[PDB]
Amino acid sequence: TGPIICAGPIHSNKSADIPHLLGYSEKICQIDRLIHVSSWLRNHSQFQGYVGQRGGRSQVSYYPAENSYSRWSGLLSPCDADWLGMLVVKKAKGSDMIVPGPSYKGKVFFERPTFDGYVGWGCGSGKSRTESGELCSSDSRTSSGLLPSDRVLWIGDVACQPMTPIPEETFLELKSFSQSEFPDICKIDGIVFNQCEGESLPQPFDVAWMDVGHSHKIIMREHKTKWVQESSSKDFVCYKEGTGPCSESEEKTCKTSGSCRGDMQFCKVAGCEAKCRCSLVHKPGEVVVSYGGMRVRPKCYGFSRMMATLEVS
Amino acid sequence: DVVMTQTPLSLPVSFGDQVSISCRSSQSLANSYGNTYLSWYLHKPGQSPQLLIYGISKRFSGVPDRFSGSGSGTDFTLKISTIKPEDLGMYYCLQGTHQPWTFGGGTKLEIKRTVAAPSVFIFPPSDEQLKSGTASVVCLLNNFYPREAKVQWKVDNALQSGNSQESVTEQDSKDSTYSLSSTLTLSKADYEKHKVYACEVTHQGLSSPVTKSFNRGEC
Amino acid sequence: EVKLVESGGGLVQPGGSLKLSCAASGFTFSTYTMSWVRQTPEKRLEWVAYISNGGGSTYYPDTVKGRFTISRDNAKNTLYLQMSSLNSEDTAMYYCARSYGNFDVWGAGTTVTVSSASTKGPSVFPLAPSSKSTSGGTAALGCLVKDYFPEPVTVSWNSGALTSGVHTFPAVLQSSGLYSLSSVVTVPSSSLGTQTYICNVNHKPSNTKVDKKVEP
Repeated sequence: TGPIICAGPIHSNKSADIPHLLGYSEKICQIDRLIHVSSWLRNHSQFQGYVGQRGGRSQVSYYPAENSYSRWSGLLSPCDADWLGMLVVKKAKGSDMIVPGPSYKGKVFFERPTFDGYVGWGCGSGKSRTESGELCSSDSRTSSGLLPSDRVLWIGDVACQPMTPIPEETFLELKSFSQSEFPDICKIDGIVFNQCEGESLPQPFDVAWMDVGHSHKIIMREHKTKWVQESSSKDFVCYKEGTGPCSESEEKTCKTSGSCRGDMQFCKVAGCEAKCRCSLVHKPGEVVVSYGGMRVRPKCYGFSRMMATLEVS
Repeated sequence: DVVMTQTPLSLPVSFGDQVSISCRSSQSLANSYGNTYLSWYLHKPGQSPQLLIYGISKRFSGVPDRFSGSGSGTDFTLKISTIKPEDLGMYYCLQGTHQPWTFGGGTKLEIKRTVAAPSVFIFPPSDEQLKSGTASVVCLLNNFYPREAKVQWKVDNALQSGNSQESVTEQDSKDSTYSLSSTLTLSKADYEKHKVYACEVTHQGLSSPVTKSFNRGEC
Repeated sequence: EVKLVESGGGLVQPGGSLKLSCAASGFTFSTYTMSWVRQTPEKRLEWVAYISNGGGSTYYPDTVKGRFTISRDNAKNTLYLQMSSLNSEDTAMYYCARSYGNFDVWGAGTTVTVSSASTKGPSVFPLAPSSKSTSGGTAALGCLVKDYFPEPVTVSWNSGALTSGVHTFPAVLQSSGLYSLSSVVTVPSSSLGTQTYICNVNHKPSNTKVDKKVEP
């Protein structure tokens, strides 16, 4: 669809470090260049190099090819929120089930929302998944370490954002509604969701889910969506024309002092007047979910595949 | 794909018996999470397949405690501790751990009884059917047990080939017997070129093969 | 109660098409993956097609991949199997099922018969008794219900009075493509001259009803 701040990365050496950038726009310019999945792959699976070469994040493979929230460059994926500190894409475990559907063959990284959070799978350097995804066989097309972005697969239609934390009573109220709505479900991804005197084995479960910032997610069938825009400082990226993201020192000056160029919308809330320029991020805004008479701004809203267990009694 | 072989294919059973149905898989039905999606189904005549056991050993609810599964890896087994009439039918094992999912060959739980003897009966083709150019010689095996019986056709002592068809009635509700009909189909040409038509029957209940024959030229 | 009811089964012509509908009731259809299972006349069950709950994922075995298309409208809680490029090897009772390695709920099934034959009337010939069909006072006679299509035929003897030992054999699909079966009955030899034996065959698809006097 196009990037937020920075065009696709053109890396030189796989051994080059990952300079961690605190500046928000700088953190999003890494996200545009998949420097975050690059880090995760390194931090969690002996991966030497980067993902996203030439293509960038705008080229990551999404399992639901009909991915709606991907067309919006500014809607954050699970991984993209891992870089900003909203969710940790936990490394997989022998018990974290890989969902069927995605063409895993050749993937270097892939990720899926799980009922209790987010889980990713990495392959080591010069390695790539099998068609089932549970091993990392050899792949001569991965020796470079400067791998394409198609080698990154993000499972599910997912949108992440700053969440209004909800009283825990709400969550439990929501979990109670999710249980009356989904009585057949006994477990989701290994997390108890109801009680059954007879449970069938794990089963693919395409479900609209929601992260309200609590233990598990709130899975949904009858729910309403609606998008907003707070025009807050996190919905605006800052950049120096031609030279990429503005420094952290320049950004705060832009988004506080108001002595910076910018789009209409920035100007109309922050101010304007060689210099730094800030703009809006490409997104409908913040997703608000109506559910069981209550609306909640989720940390992440989305429709994704999960492995769940249904009753037999 | 994962070939599910089901032993036995046919299983004579008496009520009160405990019967075992074994299902052996070409490959290991343990995926990479230790989950094994092997399930046993009951298909009674004229009804829908019913889930009995899923996940090797877990009983579907509504299924009596007499059904039990067990196993790991390649060979899996369904176990009915006490057969009741409502359990007769075709039993199928099914994977689901690998695609494509594959059912097993099936196990017919049939009623075991005392070995009967085939009342054999051979019928020449009717004049009416010969007027239509075709001749069907019907050899009847009536009321026998077990099901496994052998029918051979001898047309002028010439063992017939590709010229026969078999039909076995399901097990009788009143005396647990099977009846079998072998239809030898020839053209009126081939029928009028030969004289002696014989159906010889081999069966457990026959001490000697029963040869039932008819000479075309006789009423 | 969990109920699946299939619909759309019937005669189709080879290469032709037929779509099967599975109506789902008694459960939350959109939270179950569902699948279609067929039973060949040799009682072999085969996995046919599978579909996720939200219809986004489907799977098929290569035997019916590219020829069949599974689909489901959770809105109407109905599962669908569009069958194209049908062959006599697609002759089966197709069941829909709640799915994922455990078909815990099956539909009643719907018979799909792929055969280029056309509804033909049965030819009932007498399988008359003789000395070679008499053993220990019991004589056997019957009827040959030959060259008919499609199934089924209903064969009663003596308008239905004869149930003592009447054996109606399963139909056999010959190479000609037409079904054929025998109905037989064993009777006292004393009756052969004193009792009439008439098999009553009804073939509803062809509107054929034939009463045949099977006697010496």
